[PDB]
Amino acid sequence: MQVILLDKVANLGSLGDQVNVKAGYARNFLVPQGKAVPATKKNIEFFEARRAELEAKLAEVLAAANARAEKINALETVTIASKAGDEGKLFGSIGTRDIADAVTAAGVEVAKSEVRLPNGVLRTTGEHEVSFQVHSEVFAKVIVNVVAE
Amino acid sequence: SRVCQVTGKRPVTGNNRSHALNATKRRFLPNLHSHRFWVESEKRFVTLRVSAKGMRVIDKKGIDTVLAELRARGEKY
RNA sequence: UAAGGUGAUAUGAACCGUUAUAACCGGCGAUUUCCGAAUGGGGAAACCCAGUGUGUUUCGACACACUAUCAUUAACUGAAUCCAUAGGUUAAUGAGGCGAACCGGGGGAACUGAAACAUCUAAGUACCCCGAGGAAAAGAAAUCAACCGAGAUUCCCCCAG
RNA sequence: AGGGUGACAGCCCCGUACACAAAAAUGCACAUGCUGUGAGCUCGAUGAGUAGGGCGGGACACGUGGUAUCCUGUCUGAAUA
RNA sequence: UUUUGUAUAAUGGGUCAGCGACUUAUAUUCUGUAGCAAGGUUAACCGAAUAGGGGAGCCGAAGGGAAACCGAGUCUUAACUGGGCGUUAAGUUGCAGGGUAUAGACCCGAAACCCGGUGAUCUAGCCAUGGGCAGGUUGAAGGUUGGGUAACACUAACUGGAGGACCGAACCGACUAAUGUUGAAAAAUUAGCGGAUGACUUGUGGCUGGGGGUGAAAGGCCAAUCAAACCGGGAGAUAGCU
RNA sequence: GUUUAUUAAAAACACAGCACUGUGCAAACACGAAAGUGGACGUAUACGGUGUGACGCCUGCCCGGUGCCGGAAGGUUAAUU
RNA sequence: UGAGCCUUGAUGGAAGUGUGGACGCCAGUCUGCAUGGCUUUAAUGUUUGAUGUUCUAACGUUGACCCGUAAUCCGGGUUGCGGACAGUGUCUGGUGGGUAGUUUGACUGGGGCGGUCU
RNA sequence: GCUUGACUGCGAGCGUGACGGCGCGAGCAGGUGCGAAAGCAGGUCAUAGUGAUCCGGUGGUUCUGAAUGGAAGGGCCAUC
Ligand SMILES: [Mg+2]
Ligand SMILES: [Mg+2]
Ligand SMILES: [Mg+2]
Ligand SMILES: [Mg+2]
Ligand SMILES: [Mg+2]
Ligand SMILES: [Mg+2]
Ligand SMILES: [Mg+2]
Ligand SMILES: [Mg+2]
Ligand SMILES: [Mg+2]
Ligand SMILES: [Mg+2]
Ligand SMILES: [Mg+2]
Ligand SMILES: [Mg+2]
Ligand SMILES: [Mg+2]
Ligand SMILES: [Mg+2]
Ligand SMILES: [Mg+2]
Ligand SMILES: [Mg+2]
Ligand SMILES: [Mg+2]
Ligand SMILES: [Mg+2]
Ligand SMILES: [Mg+2]
Ligand SMILES: [Mg+2]
Ligand SMILES: [Mg+2]
Ligand SMILES: [Mg+2]
Ligand SMILES: [Mg+2]
Ligand SMILES: [Mg+2]
Repeated sequence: MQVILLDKVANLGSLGDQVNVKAGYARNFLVPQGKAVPATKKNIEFFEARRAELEAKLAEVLAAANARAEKINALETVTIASKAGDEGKLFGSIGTRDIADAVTAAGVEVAKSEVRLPNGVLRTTGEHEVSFQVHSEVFAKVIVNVVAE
Repeated sequence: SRVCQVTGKRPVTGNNRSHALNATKRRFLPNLHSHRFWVESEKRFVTLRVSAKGMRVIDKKGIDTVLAELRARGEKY
């Protein structure tokens, strides 16, 4: 008696896993109550794909749209000013709520929630590293150029 | 009627034939116990006078698979 | 088919006939009370009581028809419980019981013999029970053979006391 | 052949071989009509709580015997051309 | 007939007439007889059915050895001796008879064993529902009044009416004797006798079924039957006995 | 009171009383393969089984044997593995 | 708590200074814990065997309700109770005149007793 | 004193039994012992000291062995 788990189950749970059990547990509890399904094959060797449609198909080539990675590299230059002045300083600041919306009229657009940056550059003007990573794995790169009004 | 109902295992006769080989016409009756099977699909708890091992059948050849038959033969169910 | 006939102990009576159904022989139908599976209910068999329709009618009471049970199916209903089943109703179709032997199956003696008696025999016999047919069962190799091959089953004669 | 007729009859009678005979009803063969049935052509698929096994019994001529094989009440339980 | 032995006072027979017991089948061995002969002969089956065909197969012509094997020899043995069993034996198939085997096996006969049914209108318990008990006797408990007591006890008279109580018909039963004993009768008659409001007695119907019932228990009763009913089977049980 | 209907009515059986013992209720037990039922529509002041046999005075010693009751620590030990 | 697997020790970061355990043939030395110039044998992961607890979800219920149903049976549902116990099937040790089939010799100056069977 | 003849295979022919059996046995073959040698020895002076068959157990053997080679088992010989 194998049967595949369907939820909790103490020393043998996986919301979906085949584990050897006693028939005194099935047709008595593990089943009659909705907590398992016999190794009827029709749910294993005929459901393998079904019970594997997030790895063998998704997590491995999942290109649903996670192309927003390096996607940003050849654009209209990610020059994001910040109002400079005062003996060669600046006025405001640049971080996320500016790099993302930058592609406003550009039709496209990036999520300021998807980026990589160790610390936060103080008042300068050098290219920022607001790298726009579409997903943890596949990241990217983004710059900044504090121009002058 | 001490019948397996699911496999039909009926009580057969025999001889206890004690040491020295002595005729002792007896009988061997099935295990049987009658259970409360959960058809689930039909949402019913049909109770059948099933016999040991004969149960391993329902738990192997299928519940509603067996319930299918037995019901085709015209048995209670 | 025919000159004779109305069965017998049975005459008599009273009649039918003699070309062409008078009688009589066969085919087919009609009628076919009451009991009896007996089936509307009940019951000491051949009897007692009822319902729903129908009928006569100067339309009462009483005659007649249908009303068992189970099962398969269809339809309508329909509990605990929303559903849903269970259960109920109806309709149709089938069953029911009787049988001589042979047949398949479920159960299965003892006397007896062994010069006693338990193993063993009697014997899977007697008997009991269910089921089927004019036959039943059996039957197209997970068979045998023995290095050649045979080729489903069933009955007969050998092998062989 | 046989039977009867007042004793034992081939030719007295009934029969007897032989030859025919059916409105209808049906057993059976064929012959076909209606419904139901499904032919053959390629590509397939080839019978799991089963076969075996432990326990107890039973059938095999065969009294478990060194005893195959078959059926199983009880527990198990595989391969898969 | 049975016996050592029977007139036997041992058995059986009243008599008559009719019936009444060594058969039948298959197999095996002989004897006789017929056929053929180192060969004899078919089975089922076919069938212009007692023919004819069929020789499947059976017996015999070879035997010894536990066999392998050998063979007029072979075993035993290490033994090329002796000794055992063989070789100079005609068989075979019908038909009739004698004998055996398996059958009921000459015939009649148990007491019993097993299987399935039928019986509680008799009887034994019980269940339900109805009926019966002439007369006569005894006099318990309880109560009422007097007494009495501190009140209770206690006491007397009356009252009251109990009881597997008493005497005794019906009724139920059955201790004694006589008669009956081919009875009036397959258990009674007659003269006495026991209980008779009780574990009483009785009508009606019902329930217990055989290795089972029922039993105030005797092995008693379960239809004139009981240490296992009756009827029908197994069944022609078996019978070294008569 | 009962009893051998048909040879024994008794000193036999039965009885009320006695003791022992079992039974917690789905009771013990009995009929029945089972369902079910009697026990009992009762519940230990109850029911069953055994023996004794009103009542009065009593009922001694024996637990080695058999049975039964309690212990089971250890020895021997079934199927099974 | 046995037995197992073998997963980890013991033979076969900086000195000192101390804190519990080890069998020793001891005059021991080890072994860890802080502070500080492959066998031979035990623990965690694990498997299985034992006993014992607790649970529910089989299983029981001759508790109480509801419907079938103007039913005491029965079935389904609800709830309580008990609960892997009890119970049953197969196997198995014990017990077992309750029941059943049988046995329980012969000679013998009748039988038995005694004695005797070669 | 020296030894293992209480040997192995057979056996003319006898005795005694209903039979199953049982006893006597000269001599033949192979190999032993004892004696110088003839020769004696196949258990004891002799007659009691005993169990059939079956079912099996142990050793031996190309006897057999169910398609073949094996094996189990079976036979033979010894033996309980
Ligand atoms: Mg009627
Ligand atoms: Mg009727
Ligand atoms: Mg005999
Ligand atoms: Mg071939
Ligand atoms: Mg005399
Ligand atoms: Mg004489
Ligand atoms: Mg005389
Ligand atoms: Mg005469
Ligand atoms: Mg009186
Ligand atoms: Mg009188
Ligand atoms: Mg009186
Ligand atoms: Mg009466
Ligand atoms: Mg007979
Ligand atoms: Mg007779
Ligand atoms: Mg008296
Ligand atoms: Mg008398
Ligand atoms: Mg008397
Ligand atoms: Mg007494
Ligand atoms: Mg006394
Ligand atoms: Mg005393
Ligand atoms: Mg006895
Ligand atoms: Mg007998
Ligand atoms: Mg004698
Ligand atoms: Mg001597």
